[PDB]
Amino acid sequence: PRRNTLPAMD
Amino acid sequence: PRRNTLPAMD
Amino acid sequence: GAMGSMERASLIQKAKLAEQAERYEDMAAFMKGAVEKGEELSCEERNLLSVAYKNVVGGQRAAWRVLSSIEQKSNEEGSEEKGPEVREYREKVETELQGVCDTVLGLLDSHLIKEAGDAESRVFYLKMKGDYYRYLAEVATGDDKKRIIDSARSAYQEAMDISKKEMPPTNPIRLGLALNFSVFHYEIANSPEEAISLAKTTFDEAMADLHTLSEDSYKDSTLIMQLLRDNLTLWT
Amino acid sequence: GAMGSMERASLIQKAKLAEQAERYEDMAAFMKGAVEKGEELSCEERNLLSVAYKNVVGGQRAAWRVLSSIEQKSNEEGSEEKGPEVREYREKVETELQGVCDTVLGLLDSHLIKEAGDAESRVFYLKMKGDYYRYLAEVATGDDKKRIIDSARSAYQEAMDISKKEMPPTNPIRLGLALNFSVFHYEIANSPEEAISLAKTTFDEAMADLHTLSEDSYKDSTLIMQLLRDNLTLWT
Ligand SMILES: [Mg+2]
Ligand SMILES: [Mg+2]
Ligand SMILES: [Mg+2]
Ligand SMILES: [Mg+2]
Repeated sequence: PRRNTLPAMD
Repeated sequence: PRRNTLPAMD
Repeated sequence: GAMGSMERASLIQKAKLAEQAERYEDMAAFMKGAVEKGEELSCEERNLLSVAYKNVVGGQRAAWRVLSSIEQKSNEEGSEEKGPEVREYREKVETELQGVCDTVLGLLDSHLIKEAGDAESRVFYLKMKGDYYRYLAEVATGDDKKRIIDSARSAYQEAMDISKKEMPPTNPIRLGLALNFSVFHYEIANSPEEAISLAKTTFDEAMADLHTLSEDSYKDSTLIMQLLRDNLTLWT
Repeated sequence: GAMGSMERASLIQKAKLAEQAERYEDMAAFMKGAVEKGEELSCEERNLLSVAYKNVVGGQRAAWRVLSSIEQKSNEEGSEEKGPEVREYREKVETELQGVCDTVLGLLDSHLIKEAGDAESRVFYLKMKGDYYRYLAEVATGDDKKRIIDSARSAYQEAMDISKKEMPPTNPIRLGLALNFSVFHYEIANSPEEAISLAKTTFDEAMADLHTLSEDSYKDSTLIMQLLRDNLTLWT
């Protein structure tokens, strides 16, 4: 489960 | 919910 | 051809890498390059070709349906005029889709089908021919729509005739061909009764042949039988 | 530019159609065409640009990671030699990725950033500059890797300085910038303590400002705060 960056893919 | 044909998309 | 300088084996290797990377446009270009080497395709290579182009055209068809739906709402009464952009962009996606279908049909015609002598390869390629004429038919609106539809029908019919004579009723290629030809009847040929009849006869004849199969063949055939049953449930 | 003959408004209209169709390569080409008209972008147009290229580069990055992983297994001891194909195809995907990053950075440099005077636009574009240098850094292995990393850092740092001075701590652009700069520290700059410190300070300062917000602004800010918290949970 990957860490979050923004924006995210569709 | 669409009817099925083959092959199906990933 | 941009793949003319790459080894056939390397093209197949990279097709498999592209599949794992979900790079289906690359996968299709690699497999086109492999076909253009001129040698016949093995069973696994045929399926790489089919998976690659099905994913490419699947994205295009999904996009075309979204854009077509927007275009149709705009042509309702009370809809605000918004200019030519929706039609233009739908046409752009449609043209690209038609180009992919033409590319696949060109590979089948030069020269996959004429060299395919075994039932498994000939039925596979004729099913593909029916499928990609069917996707052309989904977007066809002009004077050659009837001819496009009849090209799909003719390809499917020859594939059906060979598969009935040369393959057991549980053969996964025979089953997928019948599934797709049934959908052709239902939503292209305006023949829902034929679609239902074909799906039900195909299912019943496969059921009666399952007892001849290994565990792994049983799993392969019953998976597709469930798709036939799902379509029948949707249509009845 | 292939979009030079299309109206700016039509390019934006078709970008929105492409988004609905999940045609993100088209979306990005349309938005590149809109940027090259030379006028500044509105808030909604900036977000169209970002969404389009993020989806394009996201497919490439996912593919590169799959191919990189396969390449690394092949260089383990006991791994069977399979030729240059994995490296070649990884390099092909990498080059295409780098080209997309270079395209975005070129748009920011000619001339989006130099015309961006408001905090919301300048911070947005500098965040984008940091992001696309960061994606270049993810695949960089050579003599300019340190310079690529410092370009990302410098862009993020100027965006942070402006956002701290000119935006409330709950501003969604400020929050997303801090989220991404925190990830930059964690996995590009080898600075996990800085990454954790930034995420926690950003979260805490946003929490203390939520009371000033409308219901809709509260929903926008708390969504991103949850991403910060999720990263902190992963890292601690
Ligand atoms: Mg070549
Ligand atoms: Mg009836
Ligand atoms: Mg033009
Ligand atoms: Mg510590």
